[PDB]
Amino acid sequence: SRNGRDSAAQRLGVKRFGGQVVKAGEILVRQRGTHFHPGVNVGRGGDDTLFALAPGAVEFGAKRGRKTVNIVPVARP
Amino acid sequence: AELKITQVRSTIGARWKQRESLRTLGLKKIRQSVVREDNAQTRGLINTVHHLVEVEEV
RNA sequence: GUUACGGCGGUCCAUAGCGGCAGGGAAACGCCCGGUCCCAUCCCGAACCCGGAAGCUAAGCCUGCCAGCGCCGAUGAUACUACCCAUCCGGGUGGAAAAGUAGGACACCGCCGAACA
RNA sequence: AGUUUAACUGGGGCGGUUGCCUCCUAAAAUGUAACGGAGGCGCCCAAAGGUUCCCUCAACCUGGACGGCAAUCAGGUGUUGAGUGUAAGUGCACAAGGGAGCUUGACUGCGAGACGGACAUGUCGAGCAGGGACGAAAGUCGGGACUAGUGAUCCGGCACCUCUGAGUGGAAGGGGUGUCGCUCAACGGAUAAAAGGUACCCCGGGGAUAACAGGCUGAUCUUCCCCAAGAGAUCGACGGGAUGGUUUGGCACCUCGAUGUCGGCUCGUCGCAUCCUGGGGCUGGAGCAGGUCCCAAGGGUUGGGCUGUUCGCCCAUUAAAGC
RNA sequence: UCAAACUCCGUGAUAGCUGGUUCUCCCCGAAAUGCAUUUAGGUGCAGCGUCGCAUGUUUCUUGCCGGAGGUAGAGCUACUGGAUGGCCGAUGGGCCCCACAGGGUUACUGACGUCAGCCAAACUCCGAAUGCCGGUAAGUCCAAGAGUGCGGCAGUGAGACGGCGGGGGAUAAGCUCCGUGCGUCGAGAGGGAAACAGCCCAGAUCGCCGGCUAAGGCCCCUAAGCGUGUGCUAAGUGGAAAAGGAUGUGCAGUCGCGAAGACAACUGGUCAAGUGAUUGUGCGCCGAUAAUGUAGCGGGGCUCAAGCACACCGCCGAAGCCGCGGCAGCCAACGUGUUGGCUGGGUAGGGGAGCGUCC
RNA sequence: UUUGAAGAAUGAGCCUGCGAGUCAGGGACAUGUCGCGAGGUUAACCCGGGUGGGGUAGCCGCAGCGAAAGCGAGUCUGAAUA
Repeated sequence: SRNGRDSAAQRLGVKRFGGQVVKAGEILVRQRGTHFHPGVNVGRGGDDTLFALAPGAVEFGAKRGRKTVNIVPVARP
Repeated sequence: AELKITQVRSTIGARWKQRESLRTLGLKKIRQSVVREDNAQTRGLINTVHHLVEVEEV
């Protein structure tokens, strides 16, 4: 039979969920398209990877119909 | 309110959550009893293991 | 503070949209006049830009009213399901849809600025 | 003469496959097998890269010389159904889709923090410095919407270095930095270099593992039955529901520190789905004789030609020459 | 003795292979998975054990809170595909005219659509439950003998069956391959299922001629009920099976006809109360059917139930729990070894402490 | 030996003897214990009828970074205190 070929699993998906505190540079989601769009303090990578630009807590929101990921600057002690 | 919970069935063949709920309640053998206050956490615990224990209202 | 006013923003971005009917030009917003200057057309001053204000609210715009199209949308019940009983059939505790219906809806909020006090 | 001649395989052989990417299987985090189901890759682009600015399709309707469903032109409707170099998927109309101007960031030294992971690999990354591109500026630029377009180590080649230089000065050679050379495609790559036969075979293991027999199931076989389209009591198509392990099958639980493989002879035993004999029923039974269907397992059920045969065909019989 | 004799030597050749490996007790206690592999019955690393050290509840359970899904379900003029009740309707060909230009008629072929109804692992405008990530409050806490890191020593890397969700095969297998804070066996004795690794109850430290129970049972075998009350079954159903067939019977619901005389019997007469078809149901019947011997209740036997359904009351029943006594490991308290609380099945394997033999 | 064997998978007629993790090396790692301790220790060899005494050659600690030249509580990369 022709079949029998497949590629490796790419382990995509969301890495940090709502409420998790993160450091700057931490990867938030691993996605192919822009399923989630960058929000505040969130950048987009070459492979459309979302990461944190500032420390804080992950917050999932919708902006003009697009699901977005933002970082909330948790209060200093 | 005060609840008396007695273990009536064996842990053998039970799932991990049920054994751990029985331990969290604080009983180890058949026919052992504990007295625990009637709160939501206690209700969740007895709801996990209702098929292994008998509950009586003190 | 007020006006059928002009902008700049919002909201898990239509409950806001589209359509229909009826209105207006105070300052503004426009349409409008022209290509002399900056600038422009893969050709075209159509657009972009510049210089003006003779004309006009017919349009844009915004005001009021329409559920018409779209849109939003319960409760209940059911499907499904975690756990547990049950020799199958099925049952108990908990969670609980989509669809449909009742209904909502012809947007709401913030900051400036015009004209008026 | 010394050796090599891969693995997977529902036992083997032919065949196909071996690395990377996309979807389903996959049970709403990730991951998840099959010789399971679908496809693609071993590139390409000097612009299809960077930046700044601008634009919005496809489809339909109407009208236009050739011109037509369909070329180019105009008006309207048109929120994504077009297109994105290339599979598929996730995206993208705010455009990542279409156009133009300048340009080379398809940089150098780095890199907080992470993802993924047996390890080796792999992946993202703000920000800092140098020197630039585009832009009024803010700013963006460490190739391309993203995910494939690839090969470790060893060994050797080339360029540069303020490294080393076997007594000394050199040089040779070595070293560092950048980089080149592998369908090592069996793609974690046993050698730089390798095909076959054995029924002349030998050894050690394995029922992981098969061959004959069983244990299970039933594609197939057979014994029936269900409705009745019909032909005309008897046959019953088209469909449907059951037994059996008497057929070939499927599985490999059983044995490879041995379970003889077909027929025949000798000797059995059992079932009844009855060939004869026994008892009935209806006859499309006049009688004879049959058809056909029930009950019935006591006994009986031939000898030869051909073939190793079972099977089969034939020759004579017989109450009958059963399965 | 011959597809390369024999003897000695290299030599104690080499075998990822087969077999074997010898005293005791105490504590803990697996795996049959992932990746790579001239690899698949081997091995390396990881996963899971044990010992030591360090760290402390960071592990786990339950409640609440913050999150992302695209499964089940559902839906579809919300897309893409297959479709339909497939309707007209394209498109082509024949037929009729005969021109062959032009044409029309279908048993013609008959596009897409769509009033409406469908379907989908590779469809999704929707969309759970569980599970997963984080936060938080408690629980357990003289214990889980929990997590994490480092080091010493490992074994394992052929799993099996049962329950749920799927693929391959003919949804056939006591077939095969995956998922499952699923279970058990492996490595688990005891009780039950007649016997019965994988099913049900329950985890064995030792002793007792004590008690209470679980699953399963209580006519006799065989411990405990030929138990009580209300009903059903005639088939030994119970104590195996389908399509289908069938005036069995209990209950309930309907309707038709009927004292103007109902049904049967003998449209009109005699006669004399029910007489007809169903509807769902609880048990029953044929279907039912192979070859050693009853053989499809474990046996005897059972309907005078010892069968079934529903209520009720007892008892039997294990190494489970309790009672009394002995021992051991860990920890705690106070002490200068007592007491107390938990724990003590176990293969591979890890650690600790000992018996016996000889010099 | 196995997923699993009371056996229809393996081996054993019986008894008594015999029969399988040992040794070497200043080897390597870990962990006990003893001596000395910023030091510890000798090898060959020599002298003692011994198991005792001597023997400093070496070895391991005592500074690291860098390919190396080299610098040094720093060092390498780098134009850079970047």
